[PDB]
Amino acid sequence: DDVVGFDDEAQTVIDRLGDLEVIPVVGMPGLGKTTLATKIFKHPKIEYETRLWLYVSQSRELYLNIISEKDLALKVQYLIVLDDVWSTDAWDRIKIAFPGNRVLLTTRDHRVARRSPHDLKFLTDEESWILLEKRAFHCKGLPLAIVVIAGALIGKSKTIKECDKLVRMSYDVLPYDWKACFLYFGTFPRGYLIPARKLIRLWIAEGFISPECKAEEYLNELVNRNLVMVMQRTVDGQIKTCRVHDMLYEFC
Ligand SMILES: Nc1ncnc2c1ncn2[C@@H]1O[C@H](COP(=O)(O)OP(=O)(O)O)[C@@H](O)[C@H]1O
Repeated sequence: DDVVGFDDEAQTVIDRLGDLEVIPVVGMPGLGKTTLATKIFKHPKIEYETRLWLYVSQSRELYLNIISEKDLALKVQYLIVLDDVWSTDAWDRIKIAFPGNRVLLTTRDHRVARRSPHDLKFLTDEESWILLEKRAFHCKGLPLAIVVIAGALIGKSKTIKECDKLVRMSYDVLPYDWKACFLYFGTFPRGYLIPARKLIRLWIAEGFISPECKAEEYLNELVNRNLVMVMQRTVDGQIKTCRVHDMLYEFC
């Protein structure tokens, strides 16, 4: 629950939630579409809608994850979130899954206009100050830009720094041992969900070096530097599934 400025923005999409609606959330990458959907998915809706997350991307086999296309269209038979849809043809074939039920949609494409698209707002100058203050201590409205800005120097003046170059600005302050592990996310598909334990054994074999213990600390710091997003946690090993943002992936 570390989200700012989306209290009034989520309610607007909640009032949107007459048998099956689309509800598309349009916005440039890094604006907070996945973050807003998480706030909406976990908003007090126990008495309203069940509730499962289905992450797709630019990549039919995701039907079975809770419990041959004919078998994939019969046993699928509420509110379910679609994380990232890239084209109209991707939704025009997956929609025949399970027809007061709704489906939440977030995407970066305005061409996916299916029924008025709710364009996500930008953080104001005051709400951006709150996000930067809490993400550094604990610029133009883009939350990803505010997130990438990692305070490596805590001096009396930080005016020396007043989206690729912002990633480079946090990339230049990374130690040499962390650069090879951060760029290794380019060897995986765009938006790939990498298991943390598997990624650690891959870093050891690649020569990025007890070794499995400090490799987690390399992953913890990259998350602390706000460069790697943790998707799933647990109680046996904490960080379970992680991924890198699509804008940070273009840099890798
Ligand atoms: N309202 C917000 N408050 C705090 N952090 C945010 C907010 N919106 C986005 N972020 C941060 O930006 C990063 C990437 O945003 P993301 O949800 O991927 O946007 P999109 O879904 O539009 O690509 C996330 O790690 C998240 O922490």
